[PDB]
Amino acid sequence: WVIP
Amino acid sequence: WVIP
Amino acid sequence: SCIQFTRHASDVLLNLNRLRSRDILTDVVIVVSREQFRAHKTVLMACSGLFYSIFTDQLKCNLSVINLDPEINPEGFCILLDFMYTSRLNLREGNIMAVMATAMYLQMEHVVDTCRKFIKASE
Amino acid sequence: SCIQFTRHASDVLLNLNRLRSRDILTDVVIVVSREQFRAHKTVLMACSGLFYSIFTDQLKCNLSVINLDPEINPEGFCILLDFMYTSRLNLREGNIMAVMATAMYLQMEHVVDTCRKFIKASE
Ligand SMILES: N#Cc1cnn2c(Nc3ccc4c(c3)CC(=O)N4)cc(Cl)nc12
Ligand SMILES: N#Cc1cnn2c(Nc3ccc4c(c3)CC(=O)N4)cc(Cl)nc12
Ligand SMILES: [Cl-]
Ligand SMILES: [Cl-]
Repeated sequence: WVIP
Repeated sequence: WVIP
Repeated sequence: SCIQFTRHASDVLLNLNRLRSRDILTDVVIVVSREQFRAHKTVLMACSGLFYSIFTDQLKCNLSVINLDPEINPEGFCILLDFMYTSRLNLREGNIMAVMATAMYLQMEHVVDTCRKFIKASE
Repeated sequence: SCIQFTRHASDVLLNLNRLRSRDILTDVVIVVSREQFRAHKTVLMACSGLFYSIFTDQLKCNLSVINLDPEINPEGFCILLDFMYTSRLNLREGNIMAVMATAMYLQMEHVVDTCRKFIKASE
C-alpha cells in the first residue's frame, strides 16, 4: 500500500 | 515498454 | 521473449471503471439493505473470494440480483466496490471498522491486512 | 486522502485472464477467418478502439458473434488478445507485420507505436  |  | 506495457493493467481497470459509471454491460445488482450497486460479475470475482465462490456456482452465476447479509454496511460496500474498480481505498477513522468487516465478508485479504495494521497503530 | 494497493490492477487482469482460460462468463466469439476466439466484451472494449466502437453500438452490443475483416491474420489476433489479457506482447520478426496491421485495425495505439519503433530499428 502507498500514498498515491 | 519493458523487458519483464 | 515477450515485451510488456507497464501501464496496460491500470489502463484496463480505468476503462472498466468508465463502463461502470456509464452502466455499460453491467450484469448484476448487489443489494446491501436499502441500497443498490450495479457492477460487472467478472470484476467482482476478480477482486473478492466471496463473489468468486458465488459466480462459479452453477445456479447463482445466472442471477441478476445478489442480496448481501443484512449486517453489511452500504457505505463500507461502496468504498470496497470503488477500490475494486480503481485500486484506491478511502480508509478513514469514521469508516475503518465498517470497511474491515465488509472486506472480511467479501474475502478481500489485502484490504483486511491493512485495516488491521491501521487499527493496531491507533491502539 | 485514499491509500492505493500497487499490485491491484495487475491482480485484477490476472484473474480476468484465468476466467478467459476457463471460459467463465465469456459473452462473445471473435471469428478471424477459420478460427474462433472467446472473450469478455468489457475487456475487448477496455483495450481496443474498434471493440469500444462496436460494443457501444445499440445493435452490435447484443451480438454473440463478431466477424473480423478477412484480411486479419488469426495469429496476429491471438497475440493481441493475449496482450489484452496479460500486458505481454509476443513480438517476433516472423509476426511483427501481422501484429502491427492487426493492432492498426483494432486501434491499439501503444502496440502500433512499438511495432513502428521495432521496424524502424531493423531498416
Ligand atoms: N477463473 C477465474 C478467477 C476469477 N476470479 N478468481 C479469483 N478471485 C479471488 C479469489 C479469492 C480472493 C480474491 C480474488 C481476492 C482475495 O483476497 N481472495 C481467484 C482465482 Cl484462483 N481464480 C479466479
Ligand atoms: N465506458 C467506457 C469505456 C470502455 N472502453 N473505453 C475506451 N476504450 C478504448 C478506446 C480507444 C482506444 C483504446 C481503448 C486503446 C487504444 O489505443 N485506443 C475508451 C473510453 Cl474513453 N472509454 C471506454
Ligand atoms: Cl484485496
Ligand atoms: Cl494498446
